[PDB]
Amino acid sequence: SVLYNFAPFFAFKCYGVSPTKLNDLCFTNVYADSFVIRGNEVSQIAPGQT
Amino acid sequence: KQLSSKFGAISSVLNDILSRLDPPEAEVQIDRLITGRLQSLQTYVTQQLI
Repeated sequence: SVLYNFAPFFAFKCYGVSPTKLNDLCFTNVYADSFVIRGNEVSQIAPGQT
Repeated sequence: KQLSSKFGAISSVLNDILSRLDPPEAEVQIDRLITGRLQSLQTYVTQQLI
């Protein structure tokens, strides 16, 4: 809930696990990266794309 | 004869159908073909059993 302070999310589409329910989920050792999308390849960040 | 059936897929071949299609749809097409051939094998072994 603290992640909404900087900017509202634009894409928000998530594959696989549901982003709506995350407080009841348990997991470990997550990876975090950071890069840029110039604007017309937002849908290109998906499996099977070229 | 049922090996050469299309089973609702684009082609009945295996090696050629991998190159022409991307994996996100090739996996679904292969899964459909495998389920159809397994159903045909189930019909064959039921006939053989009776």
